[PDB]
Amino acid sequence: GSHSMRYFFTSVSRPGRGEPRFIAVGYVDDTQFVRFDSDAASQRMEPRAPWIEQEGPEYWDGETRKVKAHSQTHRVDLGTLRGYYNQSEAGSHTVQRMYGCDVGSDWRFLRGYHQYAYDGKDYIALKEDLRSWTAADMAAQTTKHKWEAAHVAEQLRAYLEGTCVEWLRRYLENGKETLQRTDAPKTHMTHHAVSDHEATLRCWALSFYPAEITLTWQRDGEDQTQDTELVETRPAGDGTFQKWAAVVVPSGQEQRYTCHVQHEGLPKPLTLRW
Amino acid sequence: YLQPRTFLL
Amino acid sequence: MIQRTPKIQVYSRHPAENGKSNFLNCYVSGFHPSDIEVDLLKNGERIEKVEHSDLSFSKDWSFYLLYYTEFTPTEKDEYACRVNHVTLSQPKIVKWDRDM
Repeated sequence: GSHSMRYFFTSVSRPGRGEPRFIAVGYVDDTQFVRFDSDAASQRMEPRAPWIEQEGPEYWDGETRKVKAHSQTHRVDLGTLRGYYNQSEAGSHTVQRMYGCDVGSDWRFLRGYHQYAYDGKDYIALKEDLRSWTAADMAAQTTKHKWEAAHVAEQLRAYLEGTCVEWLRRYLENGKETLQRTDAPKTHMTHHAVSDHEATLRCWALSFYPAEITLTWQRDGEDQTQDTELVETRPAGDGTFQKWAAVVVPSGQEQRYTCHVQHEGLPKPLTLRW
Repeated sequence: YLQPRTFLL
Repeated sequence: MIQRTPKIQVYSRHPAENGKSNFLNCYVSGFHPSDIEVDLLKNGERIEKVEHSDLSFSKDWSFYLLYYTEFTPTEKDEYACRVNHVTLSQPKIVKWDRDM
């Protein structure tokens, strides 16, 4: 299937209680592999997946140097943004950054991302062409102007199309047992009376990887989109995911209902009956 | 593998 | 400033079986800002040894965290997740239901 590498950066100002918090996490697909936390003892990029632990000291030293440089940039950025919006030093503010690359099933570049939010709102984004910038207000236009003058987009493009794809391929190869695995959903159905005239059918998908899944109920072969309780896909905490979908079935009508499960690990979609 | 260069807002 | 209310799901890693070791999870998602208080409760009392995931966020910039602890379910023990956030008038308590 397709694959992604993403980095997620959270920078939070703490006006009274010392330096801004900085958290960095890196993911390949749905698997976290690294973290940095400004408040932690190590002050190092740390491994969070077994397969990256085998990268040697040059790797860890280089990722530590870069994550600290990122951290320092974000520390300045909180001050710059305050200035741009004429905000006081009183309030806590949040800067978020995300960047990375998508490859298709051929492991060739599909798309790149490099984008920011301030206080939960889009600030500036590199557009899909990787040549131009989406700025929604005059603050972001000021960032855009400086970055167009310094040819930032060209430097980001070379990373997103080159380095990002090369390292994602290296990770997919080195972490093959973890990252290229497909865990097909383990499925079950439960039935629970709610009154004397209706019952809940709940269709479960457990222990699957990756997270992408489609879980749908049909009545007489008609999708129940509007009449299905569907929970958000959730982590089990062992690197697998869970989901369920539930329908309220009036008395005697259980046999009208089918649960349909689609996942990369299912050669054929499942149809499940009570 | 992080971006080796950072750019101020 | 933007303030988004946490979605909460409380659930076990494995299908619950009485007397079999497991993990109790409280997954909080869709919230902003990132400041949030999450406790796992056993029969109404705070569980001491609770871990959480590293702070991350979704495409729409909303944060998510997994809080988790080792537990062995029994017939009678009641578990819950208690969440506080700037978006809530009072702490939200979501009871664990072994079939949700």
